[PDB]
Amino acid sequence: ESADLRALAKHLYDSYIKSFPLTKAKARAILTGKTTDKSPFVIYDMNSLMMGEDKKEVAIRIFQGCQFRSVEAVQEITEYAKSIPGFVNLDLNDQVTLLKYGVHEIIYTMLASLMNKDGVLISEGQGFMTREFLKSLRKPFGDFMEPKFEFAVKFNALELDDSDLAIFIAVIILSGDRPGLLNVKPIEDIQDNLLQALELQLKLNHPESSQLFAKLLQKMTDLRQIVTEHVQLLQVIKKTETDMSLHPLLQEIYKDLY
Amino acid sequence: HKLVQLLTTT
Ligand SMILES: CCO[C@@H](Cc1ccc2c(ccn2Cc2nc(-c3ccccc3Cl)oc2C)c1)C(=O)O
Repeated sequence: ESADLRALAKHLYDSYIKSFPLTKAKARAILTGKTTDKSPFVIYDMNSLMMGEDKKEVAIRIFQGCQFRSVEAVQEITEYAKSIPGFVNLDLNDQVTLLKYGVHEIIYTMLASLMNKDGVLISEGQGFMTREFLKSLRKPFGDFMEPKFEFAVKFNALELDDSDLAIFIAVIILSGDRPGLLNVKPIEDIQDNLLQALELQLKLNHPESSQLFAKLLQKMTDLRQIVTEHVQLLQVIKKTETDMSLHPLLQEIYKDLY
Repeated sequence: HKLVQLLTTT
């Protein structure tokens, strides 16, 4: 029923605020300069990166840096998933599976919140790394971020806000089709309810946005391709770029993924 | 394993 769906929506938004210190609302305030605090330092080149590195080749340092933020974000997304009603009651192996396949799809979703067509906010929004600088990195590191920018620009054109994203994220995590799930049904049941809540949310929050719900569901599938490309890039690096490892948590997520 | 720790933490 409607009231329950709105209370679900609100519960998810509150959880999202409690789990993610840097929201899309805050990010956009920063990117548009409608905030009181200092403009972020721009990293647009090598020595610009040097000065910011305050506040081992360049491409590796960036890639190592990404990992620390990635594992921090994994921790945030896990804490959020544990606030989705029904989730902690699932068989624990299924929670692991849900998390393993879902986590980077969520990372890239939320990273779009910190992106515009010119670059990405880093270190809690205090830095801005241009898309051009990241594209400048040597093969194969310069190919990492570009598909995410391409997704983010189109994703951001939907103009979802944090309240929309909280449900969107929950729907993705509760995907009944992840490989190797033990008990698909109780996952689909929870997801069905979250989808109902999302449909109602988009209708009330964006009454005039044509086929928004259908557009959103499509993006969920587009995210898998983004993760696919990232993973194949990591496999290249594993095979051919050997002096620098992957954080143990990330190795665990990626091991036997698909 | 590390995922289990994160998941069951309170
Ligand atoms: C190569 C690691 O890729 C991550 C995914 C990933 C990629 C990029 C990510 C994040 C989180 C923020 N970003 C954007 C980003 N954050 C940084 C960064 C963050 C902190 C310090 C220095 C840097 Cl260079 O660089 C970049 C491009 C996570 C993984 O596979 O787990």
